[PDB]
Amino acid sequence: EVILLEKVANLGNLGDKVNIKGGYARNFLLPQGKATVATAENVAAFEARRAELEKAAAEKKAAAEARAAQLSELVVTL
Amino acid sequence: SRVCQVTGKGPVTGNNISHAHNKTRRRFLPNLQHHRFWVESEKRFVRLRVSAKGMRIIDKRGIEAVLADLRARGEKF
RNA sequence: GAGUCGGCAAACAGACUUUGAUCCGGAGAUCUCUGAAUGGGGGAACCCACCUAGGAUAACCUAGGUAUCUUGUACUGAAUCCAUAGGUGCAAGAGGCGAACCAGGGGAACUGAAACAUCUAAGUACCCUGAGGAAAAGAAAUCAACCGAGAUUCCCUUAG
RNA sequence: AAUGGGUCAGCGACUUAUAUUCAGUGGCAAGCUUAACCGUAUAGGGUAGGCGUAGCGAAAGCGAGUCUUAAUAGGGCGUUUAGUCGCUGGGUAUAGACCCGAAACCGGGCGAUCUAUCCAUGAGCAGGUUGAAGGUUAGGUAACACUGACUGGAGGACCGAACCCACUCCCGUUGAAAAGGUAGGGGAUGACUUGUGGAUCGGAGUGAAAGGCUAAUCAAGCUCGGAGAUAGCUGGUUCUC
RNA sequence: AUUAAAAACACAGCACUCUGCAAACACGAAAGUGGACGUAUAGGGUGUGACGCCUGCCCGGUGCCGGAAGGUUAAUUGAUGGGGUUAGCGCAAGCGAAGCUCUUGAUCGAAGCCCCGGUAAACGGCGGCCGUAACUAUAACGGUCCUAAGGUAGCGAAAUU
RNA sequence: AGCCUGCUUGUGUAGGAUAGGUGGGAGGCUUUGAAGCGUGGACGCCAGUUCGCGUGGAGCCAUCCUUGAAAUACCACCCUGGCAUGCUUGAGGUUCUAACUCUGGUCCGUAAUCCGGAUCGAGGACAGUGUAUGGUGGGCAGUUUGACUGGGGCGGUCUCC
RNA sequence: CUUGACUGCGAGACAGACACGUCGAGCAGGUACGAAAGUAGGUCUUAGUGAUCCGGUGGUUCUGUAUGGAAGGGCCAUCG
Repeated sequence: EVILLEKVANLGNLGDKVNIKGGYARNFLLPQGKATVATAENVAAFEARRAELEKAAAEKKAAAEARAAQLSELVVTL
Repeated sequence: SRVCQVTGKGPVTGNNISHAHNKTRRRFLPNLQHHRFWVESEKRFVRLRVSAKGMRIIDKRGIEAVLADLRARGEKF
């Protein structure tokens, strides 16, 4: 009953509409910018924004390339 | 008090019929929890003492429309 | 239109009235202090103030303001960037009292049953909250038997 | 020698409403009578209804007739021929129901100016005794011990007034006093006594605990309501033949 | 308070038990407060009541503490069966699919209880049956039985005879 | 617990070997079913079957050939000992954070040990509350607890012959 | 024999506050028996018992909340 928008999770899709538990929509999926309820108020507004998502969602692993190269140097002094 | 901020459900009174049909006067409380509802068009959680089928009305009508007529009645949030 | 200065309270003083008093209606003015009491307190009828305008000779005075909450509006702006909370000012309104009537919320028990517990008493008494001069109800998702009747409330019967 | 009454004068107990039954007395009569309401209003209208004219059966039903049983065969109930609405009495039902009278139960209040604890802040305890711990010193010991002396001033210590109590006697008992007095008695630096302000309250407080105390009231305060509770009990119920 | 000042109550000391802190507990329909601005040498509750010598036996009953994990067991679940209505096929009688509905109630259900152990400064218990010995009434005995077990030190005609 | 595709294992009397089963199917000849023996790999209701036959482009298991209560290849559908696991409903465990909770720190409202809001930390789908339900429950409550009777209590009695 | 320990009743009495209770033929359903007059509606007699209300069961012709049915109710029989 939700529209998923991210894929780096355990079961996060982007174009499948799944039926999940009621508390899993309320407290996690909706308030994190990660879904919206299956309403027909902007369901045709999703279809005019299908090519704005293909920019930032692809750099999401590309900006995690060189940022990860300073995460494993282990240069924190205790 | 123990009234739902969405449905307006307060406590109701009734009886406690035993096996020998003795009436004891009791009270039916509503299933109130506190809960923080996320509002996108304010970027802010609103914490709302609501009965558990008052949350079913949030899930059905949207929090942005239930908060429209909580302030029509003039309540806290 | 001839008397009057209220009564218990009759007298007496000093007076007022045909240039019209007293008296009787309508309208206005005054209206101290308390009391919702409302500037702050408080042991009701007391105490202490502040702000603005004007007047006053080491003292004050005059006329207004100064409660809270609700709604509305303007300005202001925390954590926090945005703007929400909050703050401040303006308007407008509310509070209190009253014998019953009214719509609701909460609700006994003695008693009757020839004991008593289901039941009764009785949704009575009582408490509480609103509203009005009435209130509530009300324009059929109502009844009727294949005939029909058409909102509600009220009285009389069906009927103990 | 059981109850009640000192006496007088006033007051003081079978009512009223609505249903109903019976009697008397009336109107109409196979019919009778209206209720709300209408009314230029005790009239008149209004016959919705109520009762009567037919019963029997649980009932469908049938009707001067059912039931029963496979049985029109056998008994119970009814049946030719007066009722209705007033009015006045006698009863009954429901209401406080002839009057008076409980202990008690419940609901809203009022109250800790008395008392019971507690909280804050104040102050009261004449006078006399006793002589704890610590000190100082001498003497004694390996320093530790340990004995004198001097000092010190402890204590729910002692004796005793105020004060607070209340053990005993007597008086008082219609008292001076709804709990005292007089003579003696207990504590009297403490777990003390007390002023002032405050806190807690009725299946509820508070209680060094007695069911004690919570305004002379306490095995559940006071007050006002339910309420004229209830009373198979008590007492009383008024002119004459 | 107002017929009981005592042997009653309190007490220091003692023991038992609860309580890991948002504590047990208590007052509160609740927030909250007290406990306590404390923290197991503490706090609550129960019983005994300075001190000295001591505090025996009994875990059956009832309570509390722990225990396997079996049997019985609640709402909830709704297997299966039995009905009520009626489309329809059959000439009709009939059954009757599907529904809808009314009952039925297999499985799934925890604590508790049944069960097992411990616990007496837990509430409690510490025999009667006869002849014995004797006498008003007895565990010294042989005892017969019975029970969870039949009173130890002390004391005793007693605040108890 | 259900479900799933290729669905491969059938080792009794006897049969060279095999019966969970029904139909077209009487020859399998598309390297014949490469083969007598047999190397290696699984399993055995024990010497039964499947795959690179050790070599490779070859007649073996013989479709009634014999037996067995239904026969061996061709090719379509299913259940079993069940296989891996996707799709999933039930009871565990420890874990995750985002509900909830905090009578923790820090900020801000604020001149506040209340309260919110922000954030950090902790617990964590537990706790806790609503509702339904079993258990306990003199903590509290409304009550009941008969009559006769040479007074009452104890005993006896109460209906019938 | 193998049922009169009958079915419908029942004139009239006895007892009796009431509720209860007791005694009792002929026609049929129809009967055992006797070959028949006839006897038989339990036992020589008087104790061996329990109201109503709720349920349970089997009938039923009765009712069956618009109608057809059912549910529920009534009646009759019998159980707790």
